[PDB]
This record gives sequence, C-alpha cells and structure tokens, in this order.
Amino acid sequence: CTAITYVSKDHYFGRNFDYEISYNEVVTITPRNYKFSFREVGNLDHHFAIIGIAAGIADYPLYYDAINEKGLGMAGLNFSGYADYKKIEEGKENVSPFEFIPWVLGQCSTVDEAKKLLKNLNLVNINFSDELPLSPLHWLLADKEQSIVVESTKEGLRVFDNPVGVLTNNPTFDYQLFNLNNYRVLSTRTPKNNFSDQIELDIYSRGMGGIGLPGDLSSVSRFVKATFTKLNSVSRSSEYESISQFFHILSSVEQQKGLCDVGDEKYAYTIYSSCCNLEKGIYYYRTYDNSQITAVDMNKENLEKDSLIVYPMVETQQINYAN
Amino acid sequence: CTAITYVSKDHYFGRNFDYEISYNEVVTITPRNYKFSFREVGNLDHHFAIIGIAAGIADYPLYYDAINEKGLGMAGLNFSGYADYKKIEEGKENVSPFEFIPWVLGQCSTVDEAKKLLKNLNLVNINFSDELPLSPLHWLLADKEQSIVVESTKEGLRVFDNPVGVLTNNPTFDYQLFNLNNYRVLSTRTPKNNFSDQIELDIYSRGMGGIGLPGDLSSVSRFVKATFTKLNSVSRSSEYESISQFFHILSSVEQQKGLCDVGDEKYAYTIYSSCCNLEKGIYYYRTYDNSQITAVDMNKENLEKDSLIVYPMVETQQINYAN
Amino acid sequence: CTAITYVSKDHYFGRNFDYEISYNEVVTITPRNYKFSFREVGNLDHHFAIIGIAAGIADYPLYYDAINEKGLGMAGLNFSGYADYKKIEEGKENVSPFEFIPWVLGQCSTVDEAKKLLKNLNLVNINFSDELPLSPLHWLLADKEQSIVVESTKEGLRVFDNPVGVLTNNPTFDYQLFNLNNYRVLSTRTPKNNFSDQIELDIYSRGMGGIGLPGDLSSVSRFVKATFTKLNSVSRSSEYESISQFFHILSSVEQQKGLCDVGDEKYAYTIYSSCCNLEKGIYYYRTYDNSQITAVDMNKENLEKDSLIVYPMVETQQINYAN
Amino acid sequence: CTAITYVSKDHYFGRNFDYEISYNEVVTITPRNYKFSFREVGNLDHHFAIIGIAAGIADYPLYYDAINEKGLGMAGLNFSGYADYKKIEEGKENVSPFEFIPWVLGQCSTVDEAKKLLKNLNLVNINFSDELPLSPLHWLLADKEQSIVVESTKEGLRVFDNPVGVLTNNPTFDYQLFNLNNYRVLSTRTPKNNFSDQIELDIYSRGMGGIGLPGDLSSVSRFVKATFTKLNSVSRSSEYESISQFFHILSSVEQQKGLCDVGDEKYAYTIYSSCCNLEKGIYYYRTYDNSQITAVDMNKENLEKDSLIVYPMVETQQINYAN
Repeated sequence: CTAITYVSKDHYFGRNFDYEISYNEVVTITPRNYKFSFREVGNLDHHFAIIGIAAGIADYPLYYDAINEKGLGMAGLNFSGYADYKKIEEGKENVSPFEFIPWVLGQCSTVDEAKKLLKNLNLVNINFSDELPLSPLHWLLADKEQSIVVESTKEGLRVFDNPVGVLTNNPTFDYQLFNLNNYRVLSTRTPKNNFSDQIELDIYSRGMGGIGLPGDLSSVSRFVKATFTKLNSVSRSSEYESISQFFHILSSVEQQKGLCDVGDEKYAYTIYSSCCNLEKGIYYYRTYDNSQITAVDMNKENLEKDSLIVYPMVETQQINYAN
Repeated sequence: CTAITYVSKDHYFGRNFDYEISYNEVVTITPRNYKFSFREVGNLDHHFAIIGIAAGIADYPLYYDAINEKGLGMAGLNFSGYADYKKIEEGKENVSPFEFIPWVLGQCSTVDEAKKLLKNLNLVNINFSDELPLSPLHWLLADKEQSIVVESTKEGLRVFDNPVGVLTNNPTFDYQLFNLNNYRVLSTRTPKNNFSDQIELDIYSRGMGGIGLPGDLSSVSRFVKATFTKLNSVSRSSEYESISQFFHILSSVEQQKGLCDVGDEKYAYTIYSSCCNLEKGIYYYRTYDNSQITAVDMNKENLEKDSLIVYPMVETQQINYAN
Repeated sequence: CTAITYVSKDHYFGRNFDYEISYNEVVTITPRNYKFSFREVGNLDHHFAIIGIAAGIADYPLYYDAINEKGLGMAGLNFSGYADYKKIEEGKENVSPFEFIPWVLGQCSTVDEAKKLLKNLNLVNINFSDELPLSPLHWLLADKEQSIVVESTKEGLRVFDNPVGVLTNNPTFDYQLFNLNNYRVLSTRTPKNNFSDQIELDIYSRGMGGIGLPGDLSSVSRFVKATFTKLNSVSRSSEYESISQFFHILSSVEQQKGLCDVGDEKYAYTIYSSCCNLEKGIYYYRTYDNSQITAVDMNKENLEKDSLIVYPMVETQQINYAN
Repeated sequence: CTAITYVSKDHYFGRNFDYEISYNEVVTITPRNYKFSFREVGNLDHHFAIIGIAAGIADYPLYYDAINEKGLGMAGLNFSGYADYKKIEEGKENVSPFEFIPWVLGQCSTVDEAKKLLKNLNLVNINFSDELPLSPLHWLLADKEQSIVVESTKEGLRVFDNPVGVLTNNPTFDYQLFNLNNYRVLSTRTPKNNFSDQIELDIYSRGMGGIGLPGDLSSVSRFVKATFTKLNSVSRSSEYESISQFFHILSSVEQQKGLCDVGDEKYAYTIYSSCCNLEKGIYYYRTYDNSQITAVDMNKENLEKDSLIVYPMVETQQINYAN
C-alpha cells in the first residue's frame, strides 16, 4: 500500500490498496447519526459524516481508508511485524485499531485537532470479532495544512509530522525519512558531468536526472519513488486534470499482477486506487480491471440518516467504444 | 517512448507516446484504396488497411504507430543523435522515414514478410515538407510470431530480432539487450539470504525480489523495467483482463508531468498510451488526462474507401458519477 | 573510518583511520604502571598494558584504537552530529570520551567485563585540554567471543551486540544493521537467471553475484561493503595469510586521496590501516604511503614501566629493490 | 583483471591480474639480443629490451603484461567468449596472441608506431604448444601520450583510442565507454539537495557525491570504479607518492579471496598488482600475500645479453618488525 497527499487547487488524499486477495470491498458513507459504539471509550451518537472504502463483511464500517465532511482523511496500511497493540490502560483513551478511523474522523476537523485527541490514545488489542482478528497497520492522517503518521510499536506510540505526505509499509517512519537522505542528488533536470572534466559524457537520454531512483515494488523503494513523484508533480488547472495527476502519482508505485509473488505463485496487486477531494467530499476510485475513474459524492447522500449507505464497487472494464 | 508486444490469448501491440507538447494526435484509419504515393519507390493504389495514431494533417497519414488488418504492428520511437538517414542509393528501395510505416504495413502481413522487404531498404533523408522535417527515429515491428527492431545509424541499417518485445529510445538495440544481462538476479519471489549464512536478515517487505530494478524515466531504465514488467506479467485470456494488464505494463514506465524537465521547465509526459489487439484490429488508448480506455475498431469502418477516416482523441476525464 | 573484527585461528581487531589531517600519529605502548588519573572517577595506578595508535601531542595516550594484553580491543570512530556527551551525573561513573579507551582497556579482560563496566557509564563533555576539544565518536569493542558497539546520542547511552563485527560512522547502529536487510540477495556465486525463463541472459563476467554492492566512500556504503567482504572472506589459519586477508578487507573500503572532498579541495583519506592480533599483543599497521606492514609487539617491552613507550610510524614507502 | 595508466610527472602502466589459479608467475627481463622467432612473420634477432611478469611454465617469455625500455606498455586481460582468433590470411601480418606482446614491444617505441604496426595485423589461432592452448584476451597499450585497446572479436579487429586509461574484461570497449555516460552525476564533492526544495535532507556522511558507484567485482563495475578512482586521483609528483596513489587505484578494484566463486568454491583473487614507471623502466609489484612493494629495474641488467633474466616472486608477507 501507498498513501499520498497532493495539492493542486483543492487538496487530495488517497492510496493504493495492494493485496493478493479481495474480500468484498465497498464504498461506504457513514452518516452523522449512525451511532459509533466503542468498546472502551465514549460513544459518538452524532458525528461528522464519513466516506471511505471498507470491508463489506459487517454491519459496522470497517474502513481501509476514508475522509470526513470536514476535509480530514485517514488511511491504514500494512505494518506487519512492526505493529504492536496494547492492553487496556487506565487513564488512557483505549481505542481498537478497528475503531480507530471512526474515532478520529468522527470528531476531528483538522490534523491539529487529531494531534490533541491522539495525546492520550492507547491502541488496544481488541478484535472486531473472532472471525475478523486485528490487522497490523500504521496510519497516515492528512488535511489541507499537513499530514502525520501514527505508529504503535513495541517501543510505544509515536505521532510523526510527515513532511512529504507519503506512507508505505515497513519499517518505522523515522527510517523511511532518514533513507530519503541517500537520494539528495536525484533531479528532474539533466545533471552536469561531475564524474570527470577529463572526458565528455554524452546526454544520450532525457530524464537522466532521476537515475538511482528505485523501481521495485518493495515498501522502501515505493516510498522513495512515490515521494519523488509527488513532490515534483505539477499542479493542474481543473478538478479533472488534478485527479489525473494524482492517479499518475499512484500508478508510479502500483503493483502489477505477476510481479509480486508472496507465496505459492500468489500475486499481490493494486486492487484499487483511491483519490479523495477533501474540499468536495468526493471519493474517486479505479480498480485493477476498471481503468475508468468512478466518483462517489458523500454530499449527494442524506448525511442526517442513521444507517450506512453501501455501494458495490464498479469492477469490470468500462470501455468507450467511439466508432 | 516505450513500445511493447504482449500475448495473453491474442497478441497486443502498443506504445507510450512521451513528449513535452501535444499537437493534433488523432486516430486515423487508412482504408485499402487510399493511394500511397512514394517519392522514390513504386506506388500502392491498393494495400492493407491500417489504423493508428497520426499527426492530424490533411494530405497524408503521418503515423506515430499503427497496425494493419493482417495483424502487423509498427511504431516509430525517438532516437535523437543515433538516427541517420541516407542519400538516395541506386538499386535499393529508397523510402523516407515518414513513408516507412505505410510502406511496410501497406504490403506486409507478417514480420517475416517485413524482414524480406527490409533487405532492400535504404531510409532516405527526404522530409514530408519544408515546414515538417524528419524526426530521428527507430522502429519496433511485431506480429503474433515475433518482433524485430529497425535502426538506421551512421554505420548503416540493422534489423534485429527482438527476443523481449520491448523498445525505448537511445542507445542501439544491441546495447539495450546486453544491459539486461546485469538484471539476471531480479525475481518476482523473495530472495534467499545469500549475503551470509552467519547472520539473519529479515524479510521486512513484500516484493524484495525486484530490488535493483531502476525506476527512473531515462531510456535504458525504462527498457529494463518494461521488460521485467512485461515478461513477468500474468492475465486471463479474456479481452478486458488482457488489455487491463497491457495498460498496467505501459503505466509502469510512463512519464508524469514535472518529473522530466527537458529544458527550462518544459516537461515530457506520456501524452497517450495505446494498446492494439492484432487479431481483432482494435486500437485502444488512454490519454494523460483521460484514464478511461477508448476503443476504435478498424473493422467498423468501410475499409474499401479511399479517404482517410479521422477521429479526435477523447482527451478529458470520462468519469462515472455513480451516486 | 571502518573497524572490523576477524577470526582465522587467532582473533584480529583493527580499523581504517580516514581523515583529512594527521595529528602526529604514533604507536604507543601504555605499560601497566603508567598511572591513569581520571578527572571524575578513581585513578588506576596499576592496570593492563595497552598498545595502540594515538595522537602524539601529549604525554598522555590519546588513542584512536588499541588492544590490551588480555586480548580486548577498542576503537573510536567519527560519529559527527550523532554523538552527544553529557553533564556530570550523580551515581554514575563519569568518564570523558578522551579517557574512555584507557578506562575500559585498563581494567577489562573481556567484552562481558566491559559490558558490566558500561552499565554505570556516563560519557562526560570534558576536553583533554582547552587546546584539544573532544571529537564526536562512537566505539567498537571486541574480544575473541563477540563485539559490541557503544553510542552516546541525545536519546542516551546504548550498548549493542554486533553480529557482523563491523562499524563505520553515521547513523546509529540500528539503522546500519537494518539496512543490511536490503542486500540479502548478494552472493559470492553467479546467480540463476531469475529475471525471466523466457530469455537467455549471458554470464559475461565473473563476480556477478555481488552486483548491487555499493562502492562509494560513504559511511553506510562502506559498512555494507566491509560487512559483505568480511563475512565472505576465506583464508588459511597462518599469521601472515590471516593478516593478509584482514588488510584486504580494510583495503575494500579505504578512501583514496582526491575521491572524498570534505571542503575546498580538502581530501579525507585512509591515513593508516591497523590489524591487531588479540592473542599475541601485536599491532600491525600500513599507512597511505607505506604499503609494507609494520609490526609492533607489546610483549617485547618491559610492561612494568611507568612511562609511555612511543614508536614513530613508518610513513614513507619501504620498497624491496630486487636488483 | 584491471589495467590502468596514470600520470604524475612520470607516466605509469600497470594491472591487477585476477584469476583463481597461479601459473608460477615470475618477473622476466627479455634483453635486446634474446632472439624472437615468429611462426608467420619476420624474426626479431635484435629488438628493444622488455620487462614484465610472465607465466613461468616455459623457457619462452609468456608475458601477461610488460613494458619496454622505450616507455611503451602492453597488457593482456581476460576477454572470454568475446575474443576470436583467425585463420592465417594472405597479405596480413599473421601473429599468434602468445607472440603479440613480443611482436609489438620488440619493435615499437610509441603507441603511434603500434597503431601503424597494427594496421595489417591478423591475430591467428595458433597455440604456443599442444600443451598450452591460447587464452581469450584483449589488450591495453600505453605510452606517455595516450593508450589504446585492441580487440579481435568474431566481427573483426578494432583499435580504439582509450580516453580513460582503463580496461577490464568483457564486454567490448565501446560498451564499457558508453556505460560511463550513466555515471555523469557522481562527484568527489557532496551534492546539493536536488531531490526537492520542499524538504530538508541531511548530509549525515562524507563522500555522498559518490553514491551510485558500483562496488562489486564484475567486469563493468570495476571498469566504472577504476575509472572514477583514476580520473579523480590527486597526483603527488615524487616517485613514491605517485606509485603509492597508483597502487591505491588498483586496490580500489582488487578481488578478495572468498568473494568471487567461479564454480565449486574456487575463488578468483588479485594474484598480483603491478605499477611500471615507463620513463625509468621499473617494474614495481605487490602480491595477494605480500603487501610490500617490490621493484625490478630493467636498466640495471646488461640489456645487450641474449638470455632471459628471471626474478622469482616474493610470496610471504615481508613484515617490518619495528621493536
């Protein structure tokens, strides 16, 4: 998985969901008066509306990622072997990983607001159900001002500022930023010949600025490539051009089927790619086998309802036969 | 640019068109009785029908790439500094680069037929017009059996068998092939710890078998990653699944605006990406700002006509507003 | 700087000293009755004998690295921007970094003995003199059983077990070990063609198993190359063949004059390379401009002396003229 | 193998010889009246004196490399699968590769005379004996002005100007030179942060300008590292500092025992490193097991004699015991 933010005119949030098997992913709009019950903290009976993609195997919205009506987005990504969830701790706000996105997005308008709520957080090892045990995750949260990473590990809980607005998988976010130092030389422009002024070296290609940028599908490589591609993307003139650019950023680190064998010829691939406009509350998406962008507008729903609004995902190729 | 062939059940041919300014790219079908006049060789009043994308110019189909009704595909890719076109040479079939796609596709049903035709070729330095001078190019040709590469350089004209079915830009195809030798260790599977049996190294990420795959936008790196992506790709035989995978291959090496500055913030990008089904004579494309796949099927035209049939490209996002 | 341990039959400890200026380096034997007066802990009037290279600018052994008569080694290596030395701390053994090698090598026979001593350590910010401010360092220690790394950073004092017997410069040892994870595929053997079984790739060179191994003079690169070369070294068990292999390992990551510009054409270079036989108390060294190995044997001295025994370093080429 | 030239007042020529077995290497001086009989060309009864290292497996001087008394150097380096020797061709000068160093060095004082002598060369597939079959080789020749590469391949005989003064093993020299274009950005100085101006990247280590330089033992990687290390080396004009720098260039790309397994745990290693002063006729060398530089001065012999003068190689460490 790779989550990013991107600023064009509006502000965007979204991610590649990379895995070897799809359950029943659905787009779910959680309206304001859908009651959020939490196992160990106060229930939010009235809360901010939420749109995200979720696992369609429960009556509760099990969001992989989501934005709320106030322009704050949040995404969980695999953090296998690194995630550690705790026992209940008296004095702390005890929240399960499965409840975590509803907990933040339900009551925070901004990243700064989330940073305060996170001050007494303790992420507790409580499964949604016996059938559906907790996944190991870390989180990126973002609004139009900034983003942060939330990592609960053996050492404890850390909340980092994200100066690049990108997150992938392992390892800890401090290592991911540090590894960027190794790439200071990369550029969008043709480099000078610094190798030696004794020989003429020929600029035989465009794009030599970037040689060194890694192209594999590992978590660190994808973080570096995604970061370089996002930081150096142009902004665009319209909504349609902007989400174009955004999906180009996500394509840069997507996982094509056949390339990432995780087991007995079992293939991890980008099952969906999401792009969310934080100002407009629109959840755009593509899937592996539908390249057309689909838009689900949370503001077209009645956000005062008390029941989830659940749309299946458009999964088959949607082709424009033009002649 | 990057051009590839791919086989699922059918055989597919297509390219990324990578340049810093879009002109008037249009899908153009050349029917069988559109007379081809050649400046220095014998005319073809009747020939195979062709579909491809061209520069949108009334008087002649100036193709960047195309396929014919017999399942032969051909594309010109940039080859700046390496391309060399020749004086008229007596006893040769003297053919300009701008005429080269119509010359081969017009009378060749297979790559083998192209091989025999190319024995007598001399590519000559004649512009289409004073306003429209030749580009430096080389060519990938392909059918359901094989692909070849054609390079006219200062040393002369070579025809290479292309065992990987991929072409990008500079240098010569022999170097490009050789360089793959350096990537023998890349894998779709997790590598063993060969580094030392005295220490334990942790598999902290998925996709570590690809580490060392270049991810930059230069010509050689794009060649390596397209090749690795194409050769290790998997897909169902169904059409939608197959073109989906093909477009993911092209996505793996596309150029995002902002990342390749070719001189004072003029950015090279993947203006369009094509995929052609050689068996069904269908030209599918995406554009930088339209992610939906568009199909133009040469068989729905009247291929006995003698005028160009030109379609504007669908260039803005065609989005499914699903709610 | 790079420091390594190595086992053949005997156990060896040594380092490359990589810097832009020489501080009158000398081989110094500190005999047993040379009184150590520490600024904040108790004096050691009788201690283990020590042999190392030191800065010959005081009648005090200002060691860069050394071993003692009981086969324990210690080396200080640049750690600039990461090292943090502390205020005097109550209930701790407050040792200055300039006293640190004497403190440990004077009273410990083994790494395990050093580990106990290190539990109570606080490295204090006390300069040898107003004319010689403290250097930012971190330390490798080693005996015939194991090696450890000591880092005093802003977060505090950490002692690591060192599973590879190598250390370089920045960053912290945890990153350095984690980064090895990236090189799991490197091999001493020709790799299989894993890229694709659809194509034949030629083994055009010996040594292809190592492709990916970094060759630059940076701290992480040098850590990776010294680790791979050390762990994959072979040699027979004789003294000369063992130390030969050891200097070959150090040679792999030495810094050639001209290649590392630290400033205004100021060149950091490997001023010396050391190899110490822990069992025999022999300090072997080469220098940039003397490729011959020189040996100083601690045990040929009167170790009951009370004054430093100082040998000049042979720093001009000692050539065998065969005719 | 790696062969280099280097200039620092005097002009130096030299090589690493890398193989997994020894053929009793000796320094051999061939005096002016030692008769060279050639199978297919005219004998040299009188010729220039030569010094070099040879396989001590026959009474004929089977030089791996050598220099003559006139300042011209020539070395044979492994070129396995690339070298191709021919049948005798009427109207050529037909020379076996075993004859080639005596043929050239016997009678040329400069690289230009070598160029003229080479114009009609045909390297013929004729063994020294039934017992010693030819080795597949290419050559570096150098004098104080320039160096050249000679490659007889399946496609023919080519002579290249060598603008870097470096040669290794496979592939052809034109690819080796072309590949340097890929490393145009490497620098001896710390690069700026081109990655992005939006974030701060720290210079946590010295030598970061070199990051990307390959450090493995393969033919292309050593060519690239030897080239960067030679071209950026800072020259001291005195003899000992000059040969000292030279031997550090060759150490940069030496092959350590255990790291290059050529099959069945048989290990390729730098058996010797040579540095020849062309002006003075001195053959300086080190071996894998002797770090001290040994020097053989051709001009101290009676070069008017007619028999070979052999200096067996020193193959124990020559340790300077200082106490």
